[PDB]
Amino acid sequence: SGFRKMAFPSGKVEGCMVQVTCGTTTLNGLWLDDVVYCPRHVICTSEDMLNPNYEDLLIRKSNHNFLVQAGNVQLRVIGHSMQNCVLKLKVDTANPKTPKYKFVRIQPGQTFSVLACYNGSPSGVYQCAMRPNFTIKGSFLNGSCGSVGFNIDYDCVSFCYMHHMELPTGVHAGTDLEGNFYGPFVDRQTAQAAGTDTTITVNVLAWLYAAVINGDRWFLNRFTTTLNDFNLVAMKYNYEPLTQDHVDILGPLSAQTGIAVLDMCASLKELLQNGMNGRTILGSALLEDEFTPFDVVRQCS
Amino acid sequence: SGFRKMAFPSGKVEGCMVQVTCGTTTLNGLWLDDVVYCPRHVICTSEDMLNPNYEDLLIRKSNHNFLVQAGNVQLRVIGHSMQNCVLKLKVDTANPKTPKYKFVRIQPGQTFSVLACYNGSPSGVYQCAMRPNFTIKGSFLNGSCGSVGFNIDYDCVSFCYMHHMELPTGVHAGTDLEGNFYGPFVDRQTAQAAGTDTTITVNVLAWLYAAVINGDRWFLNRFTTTLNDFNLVAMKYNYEPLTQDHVDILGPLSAQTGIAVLDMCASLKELLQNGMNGRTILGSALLEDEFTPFDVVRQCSGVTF
Ligand SMILES: O=C(C[C@@]1(C(=O)Nc2cncc3ccccc23)CCOc2ccc(Cl)cc21)N1CCCC[C@@H]1c1cn[nH]c1
Repeated sequence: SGFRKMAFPSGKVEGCMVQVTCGTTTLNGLWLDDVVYCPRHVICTSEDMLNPNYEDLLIRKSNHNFLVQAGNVQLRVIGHSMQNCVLKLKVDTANPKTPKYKFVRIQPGQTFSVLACYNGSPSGVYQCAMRPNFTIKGSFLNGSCGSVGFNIDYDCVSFCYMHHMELPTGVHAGTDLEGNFYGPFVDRQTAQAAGTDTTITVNVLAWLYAAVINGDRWFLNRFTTTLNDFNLVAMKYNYEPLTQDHVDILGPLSAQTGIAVLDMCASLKELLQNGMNGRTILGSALLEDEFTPFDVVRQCS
Repeated sequence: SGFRKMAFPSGKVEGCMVQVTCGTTTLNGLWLDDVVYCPRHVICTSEDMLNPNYEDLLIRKSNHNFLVQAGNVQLRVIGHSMQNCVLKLKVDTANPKTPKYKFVRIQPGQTFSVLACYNGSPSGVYQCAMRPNFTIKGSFLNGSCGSVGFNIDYDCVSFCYMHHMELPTGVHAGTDLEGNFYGPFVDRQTAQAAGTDTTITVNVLAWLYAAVINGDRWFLNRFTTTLNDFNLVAMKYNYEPLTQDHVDILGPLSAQTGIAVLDMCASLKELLQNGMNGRTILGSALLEDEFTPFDVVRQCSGVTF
């Protein structure tokens, strides 16, 4: 019993964190085999940030301009290339702590753990989701750029996010490990704003099923709904449309609890209408949307 | 910007998790140097959990009854001893991944990271607090016993908790690494219930300061209160008494935000008697009490490990 927001053990990722310095800029790098991946804006100054020509800035750099530090050991950079918004620094030593890994691009609603680092030193681990507006509600300070998001499934680390910027509303934007940004963001200090955020409906439903598995049934009702009627109501609360894929994905939890997805949708409609009336669901007074259907199955039966 | 419930990086602890099997019971062990620490109830079966003379049950056991597994390598047990509710299994091999560590006993309100494991395999890390009723609101399933709680200070892992059991209300109970239970709990099959819980007041105040540092000021007011008037209010709402030590501990956050501790207490007093009025603080509709004053400083400054 118990339901917590849980991050993956960060050990496999900690052994990959390095410090990357270029001039006055110091951020984090991910050292996998003989390559260190980091945000390409490590070559920029604060003035360059408005309209940087990264290819023009990178052509003016040589290997010895990039100082890479793995603990108290400086790594020698023997090459450099840019792949989208990520700089790939070829180093002379392969990381002996390199885990089994892969680079995966996630979709909004998906969750992952963040290992927040400063100066190539991991300082904390937390769990979060890719918001439908492609931002993450992270916890990042100056120097955290290059911190990575990941999932671990049977000894394999799936790297899905690299932190690049903080938007004016306090939310964070970044890329997959191939340097492709999530969302309409650019690595420029130009006027960028996160689009209106929405609640990840499939995740709230998964979390309501986790509440039922943990013995919380107070919010259930005798009603059902059509998928269309659910979405007409959901849209008015800034909830993401529930697709037939979401309904299919919730199938196993529906079978485990004996509550049809469209019956669980009717409970959600009612919760949106009524609020919680001073009650909590899994210790929460708000509807939690940062646990996917797969996280629920993982953590509780 | 951003405020998350954050755990310490678990790497130094992951390199210590082992699987301990004795008879039908499988749980987790903490391998530090040549000793594996685990709950003493691993010797327990059907009649062992009911009327348990743990020294009498342990004296029967031979070293080879305890199967210890560190990854795909079986460790040979060369000795065994009990210290309170923890079994100490002397192994032949010293763990080469043993970090700099110490065993510390924490006080209620203090927070720590828990590396939840199943079969000596770490599966998740979460942050939590020792409740004033000595329970933890953790997330554990069968096989999680022996999972440990810890803090990191520089390069030193301070082991503070070892999971032993789940109470009927879904909360968890365990010991420090010397086998001494937190709270009035015993490690056996008996009617045990967590006492009525209270809110960790100093932690809610720290979290209100973290909200101010993150630009949330809607709950602030022009008012102040005396420590006694706040404590009369806090006692009514099942909040732990705020001591002068708590007020002193909140001093740095008070100096950073310009809000006196008793000034922030008046804000908390109003939140208790009037609620949040449909508003949230740091994305929360409830007053959060699982961030200590130190956690707030560490996260709203950027300390690394
Ligand atoms: O601070 C940036 C990147 C930046 C950004 O957003 N950073 C931050 C990230 N996360 C959390 C933060 C919290 C507080 C302040 C800054 C934060 C600045 C704002 O404008 C942009 C715009 C786009 C991009 Cl991709 C990046 C940034 N620096 C970049 C140029 C050199 C100095 C410097 C830096 C030094 N070490 N690492 C980076």
